[PDB]
Amino acid sequence: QMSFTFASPTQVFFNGANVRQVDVPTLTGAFGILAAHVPTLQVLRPGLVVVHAEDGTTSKYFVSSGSIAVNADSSVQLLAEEAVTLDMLDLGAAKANLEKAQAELVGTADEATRAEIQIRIEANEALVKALE
Amino acid sequence: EVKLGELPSWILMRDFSPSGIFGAFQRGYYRYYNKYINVKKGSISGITMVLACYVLFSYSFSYKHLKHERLRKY
Amino acid sequence: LATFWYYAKVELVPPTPAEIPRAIQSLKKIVNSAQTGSFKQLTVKEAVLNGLVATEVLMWFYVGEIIGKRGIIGYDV
Amino acid sequence: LQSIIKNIWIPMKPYYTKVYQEIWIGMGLMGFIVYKIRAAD
Amino acid sequence: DIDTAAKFIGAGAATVGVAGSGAGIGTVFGSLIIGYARNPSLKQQLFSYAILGFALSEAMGLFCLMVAFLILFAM
Amino acid sequence: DIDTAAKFIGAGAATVGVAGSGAGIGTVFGSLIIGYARNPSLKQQLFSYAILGFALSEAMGLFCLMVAFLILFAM
Amino acid sequence: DIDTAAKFIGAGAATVGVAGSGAGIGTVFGSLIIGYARNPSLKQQLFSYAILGFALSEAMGLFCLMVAFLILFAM
Amino acid sequence: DIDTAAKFIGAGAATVGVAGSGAGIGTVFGSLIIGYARNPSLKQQLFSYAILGFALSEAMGLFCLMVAFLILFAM
Amino acid sequence: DIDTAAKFIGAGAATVGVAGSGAGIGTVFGSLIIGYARNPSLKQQLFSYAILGFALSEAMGLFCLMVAFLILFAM
Amino acid sequence: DIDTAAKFIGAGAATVGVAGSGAGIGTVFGSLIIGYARNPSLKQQLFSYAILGFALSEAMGLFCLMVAFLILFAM
Amino acid sequence: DIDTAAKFIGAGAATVGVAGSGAGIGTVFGSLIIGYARNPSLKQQLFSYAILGFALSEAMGLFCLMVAFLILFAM
Amino acid sequence: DIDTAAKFIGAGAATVGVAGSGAGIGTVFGSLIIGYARNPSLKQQLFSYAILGFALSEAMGLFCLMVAFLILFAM
Amino acid sequence: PPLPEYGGKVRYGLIPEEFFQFLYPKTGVTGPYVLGTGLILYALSKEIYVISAETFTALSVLGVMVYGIKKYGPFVADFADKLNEQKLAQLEEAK
Amino acid sequence: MPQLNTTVWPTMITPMLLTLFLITQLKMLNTNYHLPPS
Amino acid sequence: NLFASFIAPTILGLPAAVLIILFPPLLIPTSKYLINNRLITTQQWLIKLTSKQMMTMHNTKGRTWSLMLVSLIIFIATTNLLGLLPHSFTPTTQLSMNLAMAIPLWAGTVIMGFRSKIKNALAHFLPQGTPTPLIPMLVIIETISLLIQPMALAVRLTANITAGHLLMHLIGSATLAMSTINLPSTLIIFTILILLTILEIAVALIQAYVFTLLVSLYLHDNT
Amino acid sequence: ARAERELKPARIYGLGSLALYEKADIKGPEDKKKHLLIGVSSDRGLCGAIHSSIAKQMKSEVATLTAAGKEVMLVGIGDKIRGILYRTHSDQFLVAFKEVGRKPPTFGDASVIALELLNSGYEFDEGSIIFNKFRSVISYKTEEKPIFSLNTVASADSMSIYDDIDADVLQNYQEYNLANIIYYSLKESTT
Amino acid sequence: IPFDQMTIEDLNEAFPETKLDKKKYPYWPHQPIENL
Amino acid sequence: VAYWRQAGLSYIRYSQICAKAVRDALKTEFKANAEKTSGSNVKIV
Amino acid sequence: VPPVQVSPLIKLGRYSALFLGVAYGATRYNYLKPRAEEERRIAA
Repeated sequence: QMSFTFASPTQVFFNGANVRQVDVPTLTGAFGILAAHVPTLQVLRPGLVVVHAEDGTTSKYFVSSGSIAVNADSSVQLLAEEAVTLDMLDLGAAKANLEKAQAELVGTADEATRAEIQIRIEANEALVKALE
Repeated sequence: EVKLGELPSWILMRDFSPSGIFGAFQRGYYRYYNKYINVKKGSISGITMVLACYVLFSYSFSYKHLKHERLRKY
Repeated sequence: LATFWYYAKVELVPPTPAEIPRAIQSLKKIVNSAQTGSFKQLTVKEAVLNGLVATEVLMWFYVGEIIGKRGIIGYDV
Repeated sequence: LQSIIKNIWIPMKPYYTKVYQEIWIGMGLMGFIVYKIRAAD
Repeated sequence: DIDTAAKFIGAGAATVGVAGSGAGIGTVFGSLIIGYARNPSLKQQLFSYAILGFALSEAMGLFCLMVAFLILFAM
Repeated sequence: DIDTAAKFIGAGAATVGVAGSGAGIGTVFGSLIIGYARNPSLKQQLFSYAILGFALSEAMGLFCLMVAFLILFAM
Repeated sequence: DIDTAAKFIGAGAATVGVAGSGAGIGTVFGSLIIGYARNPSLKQQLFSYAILGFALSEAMGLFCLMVAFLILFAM
Repeated sequence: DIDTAAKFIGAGAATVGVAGSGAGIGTVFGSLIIGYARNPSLKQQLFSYAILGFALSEAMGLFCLMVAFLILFAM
Repeated sequence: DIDTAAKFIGAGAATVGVAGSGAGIGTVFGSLIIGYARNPSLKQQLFSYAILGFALSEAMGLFCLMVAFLILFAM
Repeated sequence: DIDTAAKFIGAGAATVGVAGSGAGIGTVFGSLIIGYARNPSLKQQLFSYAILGFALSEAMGLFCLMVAFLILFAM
Repeated sequence: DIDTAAKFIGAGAATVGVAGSGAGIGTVFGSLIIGYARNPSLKQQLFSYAILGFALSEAMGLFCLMVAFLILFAM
Repeated sequence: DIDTAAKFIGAGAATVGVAGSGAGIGTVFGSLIIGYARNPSLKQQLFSYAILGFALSEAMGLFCLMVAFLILFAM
Repeated sequence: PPLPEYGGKVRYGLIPEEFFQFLYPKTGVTGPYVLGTGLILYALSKEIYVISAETFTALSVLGVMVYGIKKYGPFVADFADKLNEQKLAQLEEAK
Repeated sequence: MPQLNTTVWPTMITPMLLTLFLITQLKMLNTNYHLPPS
Repeated sequence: NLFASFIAPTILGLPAAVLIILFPPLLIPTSKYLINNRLITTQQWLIKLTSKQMMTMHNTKGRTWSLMLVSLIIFIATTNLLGLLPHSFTPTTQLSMNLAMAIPLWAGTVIMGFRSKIKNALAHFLPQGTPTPLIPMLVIIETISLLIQPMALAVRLTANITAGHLLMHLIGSATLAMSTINLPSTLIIFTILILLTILEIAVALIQAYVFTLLVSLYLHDNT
Repeated sequence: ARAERELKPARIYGLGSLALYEKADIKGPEDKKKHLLIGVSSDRGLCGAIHSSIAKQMKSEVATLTAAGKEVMLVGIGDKIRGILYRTHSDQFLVAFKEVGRKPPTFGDASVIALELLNSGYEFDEGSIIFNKFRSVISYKTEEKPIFSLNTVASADSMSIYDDIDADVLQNYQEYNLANIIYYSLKESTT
Repeated sequence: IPFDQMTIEDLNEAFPETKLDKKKYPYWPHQPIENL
Repeated sequence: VAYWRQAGLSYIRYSQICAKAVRDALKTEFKANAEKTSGSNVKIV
Repeated sequence: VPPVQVSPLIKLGRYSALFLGVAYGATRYNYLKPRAEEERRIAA
């Protein structure tokens, strides 16, 4: 019943597909969407996205940001700015960038650049935790 | 072993020492374990029998309290 | 279901009036062994076997007792 | 005194000497409490 | 006699303890209502959990009832 | 007599136990309100559940009432 | 006399049971607040349900009150 | 005398019933906080509703108080 | 004397009623915590309201305390 | 005797304290419903926590029961 | 004597009132858990409010305890 | 004697006060469920707060228990 | 040393086939069964096995155990076997 | 309450200490989990 | 009469409680083999799962208690399960054994937290962001909480197992008294008894796990 | 050429972005004054009737909006449209852009344009984007998509059925959809 | 030796990598819990 | 209201930072191509 | 499995002891009934 549409500016992972459950890391917490879910629209934060197909297999991607919209007709549109499959990433670079961002944080003093640093820190933390 | 012998001097022939009874109990434990538990494709009966003997041993010492709830009087 | 009776007709049957001689023969054999004291040759395996069939007939006496008092759990009175 | 201290005390040494030390102090406390209880009964 | 009297009193007292099971079932189903209104595709599994919760909550309440009878009839 | 007296006392005590049903219905309805405000298209299915919850919650409370009568009239 | 005495005691006891209706009101009129804050369009549709819930919740509480009078005046 | 004694006892018992109003006011003034934190532009209607809820919740509690006086002074 | 005795009993009973104010403050703040975690820029109204709720909730509880003294000292 | 009498009374009183465990299990198994309805892929980790909460909540209630027996049988 | 007797009774009664603080502290932390799960960045600010709420909630409960001692030792 | 009798009565009464800890622990372990279902990546920090809340909530309840013993054994 | 591939052939999970095959020559096939029923009748008749609440708790726990076995016996058995075969395959692949 | 019969308390304390701290821990120490091969 | 199942069992005058307490470990055989029978396979799998679930949260100092805690969670569990057998004596129903399991463990944990870590150990008596006018009370609170913890442990185990067993026994007695009266009512009460037995199996496992988890959380708090 | 290949996923993505405003049926407010007008073109000439069509549509819309008294501001994505419109429309102008057309447009460009449109201090109550919807190698059509502000989506009645919605989530979603629609226009105007 | 009659010690003899580091982790399970 | 919104950022900036952080954590086999397909060339005037 | 005919001595012992048990049960029933009712009456 659920028509799923997972997309990126350059790639279409799903299009009108019929899956059973999609977990998303909304900025207001994580939640899972199945058929007939209550209509909502949300914006994402860096995190995993697990798509469960009817056959019982799970496809795990990682999205940096974007939007999710589940509609009255059980039609889900998930548009991610940078959606990468998990195998395209590495743990060492994530940990190193996390350390660099933490160092810049303890070094920085201005509010806006501190917020930018903290955002990068959160992205890298979600990275290292999603990888392993 | 017993089930083969028919002599009462066998009773005195056994080792009725702490090490002797310890070894007899260990031998029985290993015989049971190797016939019923220590086999691949084993069953649950190898444990249910021990649990049954345990329930029996429990009812044993519980009889002294359970004989006061007798239905009849004779 | 029915195989129980299929076996009972063989082994759960009142003894026929023709086979009591063989029974008293087994009894006289056992009492002879008791007289001579030759039961010591009986290895304890068969001795336990005989004790178990003895407890069997004793259980038969007790089920007769409970059917004779018209009560299962002790004496109703 | 053989195969006892070979199978009972050899493996348990690193735990009985360094790990469970405060456990032994607590055991002393528990024994003292149980003795004080069984005393005033 | 004062014995039967206090038996009645303690029976009523132990009976008071069913308010907990009452309030418990309220939350178990109220939250079931909310959870179904959120993700209706999981109605069956939620209803399962619901029963489980209820089956425990009222259980505790029933316990009190036994004590009541344990005081009123067993004593 | 002390018997009728303690009957009255235990009756009031057992009657106390209806507070649980009161609170239970309150939460069940409160949560029905919330759930309908979230997914009004599920109003009917939710309302059904609501009744069910209520039908159990107050039920427990009613139980206490029986004990009250069980003490006040049946004894 | 001990009869009137225990009548007073049981009356107070049965009166205790109104706490359930009190807490019921809080949840209903609290969940009504939340539900209206979420979908103010259905303001009227919800307020209806609210009353219904209240009309039942306090009802149960009122029941206790009857028992109180049933003990204090009817007996 | 035992009459005044049980009057005091029943008065305290009936006074117990204010816990319901306490918890009730609590949920309402809490859910009001949440609802305002959600849709602050709706503070007017919510606060109104809040009072209404409170005005009923504590009301039930006050009822118990009357019974207390109804036992302590009117009797 | 039985009079002072039942005064003590009724005082303790009326004192029981503070549990409602306790649970009230709990939600009044619990929900304040949640509401601030949602919309922190509105801490002003979220807190003001909090106090208001508290100022009423515990108030009801305090009422019980008066009855306690009203029984223990005023009588 | 008055001793056994007050033993019965105190036993019922201590038994009252199970309402807390009742309401506790309801919240634990209800919030479990909600949390599963939100993130069903965490059903396992949530159910675990649920049990833990329950295993503590009812525990406290059981404590009261001991006191009951501690008054009714141990004394 | 009946005086010490009713002192014990009123002490237990006044002790009952700690259930409110129990439920109160519980909600203050349950809501702290939720609020932190929402906006973990404010963890420090949230914890502060939590303590404040707790510091008041249990406070009310403690009050009851004083009355208990005020009846058991001061009288 | 009436002294031991009222000791039993007050012990049961003080034991009643554990319902608050029961309901409290349930809230901390229910809101923990919800908060984990919302932001599972904080499982560790949330479970910490949970314990803290529990460690206080039941604490208050345990206080009542002391009074019980303080009446039953220390007196 | 390798392990034998089967156990001891217990009947009803309580009695091994050794007892039945040993009683078979003298009293046939229904001999052990009539021994069991005679013993149980004499036990619950001479008040050896008194009947109380423990009897019904025993019936309940025995029913729960038998249902649990008959339901989740194949699962745990083949799960242990799957663990062993997985370890064995992983080992042989490392050879 | 038999739990309060403080006469038979050491009979419960001693074998528990012998079982929980010596026997069971020795049976655990024999349960070893080797590292996986290459 | 009613508590005849919690009295220290004696057979022929000997304190048979010793054998009942020593028996549980006899159900956990061990083997030096690499591939062994089904029993040891499943039991090693269960011990692995339990160790992973319990010890993961701890640092390098806490994990040294692994052998302890796992052993604990095994012993209790087995005992509790063995308690559900008919006519059995459950040694966890005794306050003695639970106290002797709780006071040593919690006491050693607080002691190891006080020997080292003494500054933070005394600091844990106060949460981080506590305001000033409330500093004193929230110390007296935490002291009594820390002092009641071992009691709470032992009683939470005892009270639970004892009540479970007593209640199963009482419902069994009800079934007995309903045998000669309405048979459908007998079947209903028997079904209630079966559901209660399942609940009691669950509560046995859960109480074992909760005792273990609370001791482990104290250890983590002092390591 | 390659743009016809990179359009299919981009078309799917942009239409999936807009599918919400299509399903919930947001109608936009017809009573407000502040209007933003983005036109998409390139920096290169010799396109034919592309920049002319964009400029004609922008001029006609500016005329019909100012006739109703609505203060319009213009944004030109591409130097061609800014050059064509700067003389006759200079007062009505907020931001322009360059370096479009030489390289295929990417989401980074759309994000930059969205940034500079938000960091401009011009709270537009409504907006519209005008591009050249590509139909076939011979046929294109100057199309125009709407762009709603926060208050439009928030105050819409049909938006009540959507869940966990507050001003913050709607703000973030609005910004992301602005970027998405700019990207969609950029990928359509390069064909 | 086939792997069904092999002792953990014989396995450690055949693959010295499978041996547990009784020096870095002297206490059970002689290895970090995550790799368990 | 997240922290960066209090700081004055916008979800476009948040998304840019997050996408950049995910692109940097890419293995060098994909990093150059991914940075190419998502690089910005537009310039404000 | 083919049945086995039990030795005649065991069958004769079985049925004999069975009949003796019926007789003994009847005799002890009739013997205990009077004293049973007498003690039941004398208890009150």
